[PDB]
Amino acid sequence: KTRSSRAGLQFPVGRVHRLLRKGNYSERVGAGAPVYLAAVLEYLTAEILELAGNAARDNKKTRIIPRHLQLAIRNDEELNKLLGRVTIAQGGVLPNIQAVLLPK
Amino acid sequence: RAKAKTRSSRAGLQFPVGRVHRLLRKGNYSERVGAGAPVYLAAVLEYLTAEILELAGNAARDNKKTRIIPRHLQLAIRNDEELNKLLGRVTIAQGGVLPNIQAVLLPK
Amino acid sequence: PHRYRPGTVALREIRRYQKSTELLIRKLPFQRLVREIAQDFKTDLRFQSSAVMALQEACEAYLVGLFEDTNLCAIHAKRVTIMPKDIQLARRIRGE
Amino acid sequence: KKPHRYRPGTVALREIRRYQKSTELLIRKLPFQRLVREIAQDFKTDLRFQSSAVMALQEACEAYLVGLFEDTNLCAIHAKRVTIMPKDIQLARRIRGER
Amino acid sequence: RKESYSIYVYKVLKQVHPDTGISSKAMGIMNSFVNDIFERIAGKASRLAHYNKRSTITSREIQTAVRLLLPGELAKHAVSEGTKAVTKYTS
Amino acid sequence: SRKESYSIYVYKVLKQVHPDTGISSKAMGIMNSFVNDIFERIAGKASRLAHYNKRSTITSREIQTAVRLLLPGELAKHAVSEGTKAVTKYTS
Amino acid sequence: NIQGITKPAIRRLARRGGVKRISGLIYEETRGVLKVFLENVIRDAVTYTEHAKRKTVTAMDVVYALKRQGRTLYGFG
Amino acid sequence: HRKVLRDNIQGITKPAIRRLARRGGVKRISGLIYEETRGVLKVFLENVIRDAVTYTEHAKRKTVTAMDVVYALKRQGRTLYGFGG
DNA sequence: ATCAATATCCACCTGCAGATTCTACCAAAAGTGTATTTGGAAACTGCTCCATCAAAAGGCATGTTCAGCTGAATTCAGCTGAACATGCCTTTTGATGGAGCAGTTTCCAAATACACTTTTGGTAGAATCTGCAGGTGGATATTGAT
DNA sequence: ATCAATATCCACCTGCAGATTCTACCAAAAGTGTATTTGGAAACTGCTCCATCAAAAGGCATGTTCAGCTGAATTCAGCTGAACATGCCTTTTGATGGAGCAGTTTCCAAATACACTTTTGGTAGAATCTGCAGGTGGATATTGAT
Ligand SMILES: [Cl-]
Ligand SMILES: [Cl-]
Ligand SMILES: [Cl-]
Ligand SMILES: [Cl-]
Ligand SMILES: [Mn+2]
Ligand SMILES: [Mn+2]
Ligand SMILES: [Mn+2]
Ligand SMILES: [Mn+2]
Ligand SMILES: [Mn+2]
Ligand SMILES: [Mn+2]
Ligand SMILES: [Mn+2]
Ligand SMILES: [Mn+2]
Ligand SMILES: [Mn+2]
Ligand SMILES: [Mn+2]
Repeated sequence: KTRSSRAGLQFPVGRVHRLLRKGNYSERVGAGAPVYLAAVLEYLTAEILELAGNAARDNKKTRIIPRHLQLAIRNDEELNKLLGRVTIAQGGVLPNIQAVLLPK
Repeated sequence: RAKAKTRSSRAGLQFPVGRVHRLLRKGNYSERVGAGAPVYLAAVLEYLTAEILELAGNAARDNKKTRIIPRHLQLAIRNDEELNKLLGRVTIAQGGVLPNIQAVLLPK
Repeated sequence: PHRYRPGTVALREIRRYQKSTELLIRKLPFQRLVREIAQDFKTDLRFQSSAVMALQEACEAYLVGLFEDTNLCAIHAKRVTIMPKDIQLARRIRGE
Repeated sequence: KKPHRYRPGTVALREIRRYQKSTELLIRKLPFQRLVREIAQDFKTDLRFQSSAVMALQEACEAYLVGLFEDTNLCAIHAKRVTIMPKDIQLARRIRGER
Repeated sequence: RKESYSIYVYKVLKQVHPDTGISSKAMGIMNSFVNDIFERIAGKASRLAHYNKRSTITSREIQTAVRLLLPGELAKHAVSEGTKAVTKYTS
Repeated sequence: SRKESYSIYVYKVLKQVHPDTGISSKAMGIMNSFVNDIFERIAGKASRLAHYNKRSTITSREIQTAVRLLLPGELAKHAVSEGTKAVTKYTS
Repeated sequence: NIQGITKPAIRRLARRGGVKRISGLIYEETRGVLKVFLENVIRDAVTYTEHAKRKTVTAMDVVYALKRQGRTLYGFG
Repeated sequence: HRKVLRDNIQGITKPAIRRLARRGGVKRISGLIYEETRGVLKVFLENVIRDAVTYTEHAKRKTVTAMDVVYALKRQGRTLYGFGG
């Protein structure tokens, strides 16, 4: 049985372990580090896909596209902060018109 | 046994090539390190140091001082377009700022 | 004949383009520019097409971001019209 | 026979020249130290500080504020004012990406 | 040849939205996302280990790295997930 | 209790460019900060470079490229010239 | 060739950026800005290209170049 | 053991803030700037100190060091010179 | 088209706190030899890209008209700067305990190393099924005449 | 704020091209069974520095008064920049070769790792050295009311 299934995870613990061992991060890598990291990565992925899935069906699409990811991310203050210097290709921007520019 | 010669004198440098090599080995930057890497790096570090000290020494003497203080380093860095770029997000403790009053604020 | 008042169509265009994600610059001139500039750094360069598209996604996101800030500067000064000085304040505070 | 009195702005400009020429910290040290300890105390009790850690915090904080005030000043001037206001600070921080 | 997080991102997608799919471009964004956060956390954990003269990145460096890099609620939530996973794994 | 620092080397360079000029301890501290900062910038960029190209070795080539990526303009050309010179002299 | 970035293109960029009204001087100003940005990025991209002893700028070269601009681009890995 | 610390943000006084603005080139100051400045400072300080202590705890230390602060400041995109060793 | 009142600039001075030089031990760099990894030259091979040619569509350049935004001019109330008195609390310098970094030493729990099998994820075609190109009608705004 | 008239936005529709999901083969990566080593934590303990308080002197924060000039509000029109029609040309889209890069594989000479032993550059602390902080006084640009 895989380490990922032992950890309750979908993300690959073994691959993460190898990527840490060979990324020139440290001389040694502890048994719990890739489990912990894979879990963090999985958690953030689920957070974004949950929100993007919601936008996708609020636009009546069965497939998540970059727009939906952009909408999900910029409408969430914490995701938007975590990804504040990231450009999502083909994501566009949030609909936002400054109130002073509206008529009347 | 042949008489020791430092890699630093061999490369014509003041900065410590052996030390730079050790620091490269123990920072886990790569699994192997080429013979020329620490030399090249020591030389770049040395050179940038010379540049900042040259300009800072100049400020020091434009202020009638024989000793560089943080202020001289700040004056040196911020009045030089490229150093100012390189060190754009750096705070020099006790550096102060450049004298700069916006023209609109001056009297009529 | 019918004629929309100045500003009405502008607003419509803002809603339209803020809802969409398509690239707003024409591909061929952008590509031409990229190759021209690339000439000054290295001779006989080739480009992957996706590299050109990466450059264009980045350029357009950069410009759109800059215009958002620029607009905030125009509005700060009680205008609705963006001006070069708005762009310049924006880039200065960004540290550009 | 009336006492001598500078016009508003003259002394302000003198103070700008004065503090832009100097490098001393502008916030009083002991009050700043109390602030740092109060805040840190709310994250973990009974912390100690190296003396230089407090001074590092005060250098970073004053550099940060003076930088923010430079940007703030540009915003005020942009709006044809000479007086900085909260909306100037807020625009600066928004364009800086702090907000 | 070339590896990616695609099948794992698709597995997560299926857990949270069983009937929802994802375009190729969106999957490319998700892969970029995972590599980015991996490098932030791994890099911060590495510098932390070095700052403390340790040669081993353990889950404690990962946890501390997460606290340094993630905002607020995301941080608490990620830490809880990581801790759970290590505890389940070690069982 | 033994602490290494770049102080003696910065002072040697100082005497080269301004033979009659000294330096305060606080200023020496700003210089030690500078050297360590740039060290980590260059070394890190070179590491990521080697990794991007699947090479296990950081050579002077990675150092040079990292330097070009990190430094602006004239500063970059000048640094590369100093480094290339030090390497050729060293290997001679 | 910079004039290939037309006035209506720039204007579309402004609209996506939320701008309602645009000074005539914006177009040249924008072109200058765009040029600087492109130069910087392309310069670093080619540095990566040269380092790899390649003649072909790749998407990843561009992605890495964009990090010097403190910009992270998703979608081209 | 020392007197409980309270309300110390008010130690960042009107004349201190005035001095900071002067070094930043400011000639004239709205009355509302002072409270705004305190708020902005408090946020910056909280964030930096928060991260510093995270380094301190990670090291199983009780004493915040200057380097803890230096590393903390990186999260703010700020590099602080002068406090190593 | 001045002066009086002030602030700022500029030598000049000396003592001592802070910087530099001297001293000598020893941590770490260097010399040497052996083991292991790697770079690149040569000879491949598909396959991306560049060049070129072509038609046509839709996006742009241009010219016209005018709505309404910007910047200038003007006015005034009250905010904020300047200055003064008062007295607090910061600064400075030093004491006194002792908390808690660091430096050592021991020794397992946890990590690496290695040989080999098992499982999996990447790839490219097949099979599925979503989106999108246009089209329509209703909801929703906008504009002008009153 | 009406109606009447007009333009545009937005679901909703179908048919089918093509973009995604499914499938199956297979190197490569993960797992596995054993063996072996080692990083760092625990338990010490020495001994820096940190917390806190003390006293005294004066630098500076605070609170007040008062008025200069700033920001805010207002008015108005010149001319900028929006909107729109027209018709041309640049881009887009599609087809076709073929040169030339990437990407590989083999395999040795060359580079680098790493242990051992030896030497010396770098450090810490002591001893010397000296810039410049303040201190004093006079010259000198500057300011604001006449
Ligand atoms: Cl672990
Ligand atoms: Cl090398
Ligand atoms: Cl302008
Ligand atoms: Cl305000
Ligand atoms: Mn508290
Ligand atoms: Mn020894
Ligand atoms: Mn499978
Ligand atoms: Mn349609
Ligand atoms: Mn073995
Ligand atoms: Mn050990
Ligand atoms: Mn005014
Ligand atoms: Mn008119
Ligand atoms: Mn010696
Ligand atoms: Mn003096």
